[PDB]
Amino acid sequence: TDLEERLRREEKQRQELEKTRRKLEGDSTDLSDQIAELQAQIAELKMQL
Amino acid sequence: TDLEERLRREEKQRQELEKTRRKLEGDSTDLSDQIAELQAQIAELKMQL
Amino acid sequence: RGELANEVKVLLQGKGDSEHKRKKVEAQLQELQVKFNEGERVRTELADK
Amino acid sequence: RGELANEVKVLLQGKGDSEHKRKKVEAQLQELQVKFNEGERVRTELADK
Amino acid sequence: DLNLERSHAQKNENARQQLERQNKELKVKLQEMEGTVKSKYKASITALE
Amino acid sequence: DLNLERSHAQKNENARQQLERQNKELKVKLQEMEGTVKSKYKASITALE
Repeated sequence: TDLEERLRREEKQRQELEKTRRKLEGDSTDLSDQIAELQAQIAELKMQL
Repeated sequence: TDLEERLRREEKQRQELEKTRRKLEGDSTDLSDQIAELQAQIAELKMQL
Repeated sequence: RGELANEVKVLLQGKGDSEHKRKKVEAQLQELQVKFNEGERVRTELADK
Repeated sequence: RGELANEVKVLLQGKGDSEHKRKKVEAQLQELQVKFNEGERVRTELADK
Repeated sequence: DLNLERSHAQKNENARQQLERQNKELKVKLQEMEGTVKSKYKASITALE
Repeated sequence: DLNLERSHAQKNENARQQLERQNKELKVKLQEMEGTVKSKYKASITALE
């Protein structure tokens, strides 16, 4: 019974980390796509310039 | 006995999530900072144009 | 030159649209691949019991 | 005219190669999606057991 | 306190990243403002002379 | 883990002072140089006209 209560404590800490990890995963993947778009825009401006 | 591994498994999830979050956090900083320098470089092409 | 340049716009713009969808599909595959292990890990934990 | 005729030969080949790569990537994504949905359903069913 | 400390540390990283991102844009702006002013005025001075 | 978060945050605190000093010097440098170069150039062009 005490182990079940203590076991739930780790679940709360994992939930707080999952929200931060999930947010970083989606943001990290979105940041990678922005680099490709920014690189393509630089080529269009550099070629025209 | 399962609680010993179950409780320890939950603790390992926090370490695993923290390791992935710490790695993504440090990688996101370098990736996010690179987007700033990349976007700033576009201003040079636009300003020079 | 105008006719040849116009033919490149339909191919250049078309290729960019396909590349954009490929990047989004590739990003979703990495997220689903990493998330796939999460479902299996959680399933293995419940299945282990 | 010389620079436009050379870029057309390279852009036409890039579209074909990228199209085939997207089809192969989409095939593995569909299989992973089915496994992900099965894991969630099996995970909930395992909890009842 | 650890979760609260991470919030302050995470917030400091965002503020620190903003300073680093602004520094890159500031250097690009100063480097472009000097050229746009030294060039637009140098050519105009030659015409008046 | 708490010591690492405080140690990493403390290490970045010293770097924030250097970034803040550079931001004030960069903003004041671009504003003073722009207002001075543009003022002296506009007055010279007005006298020539």
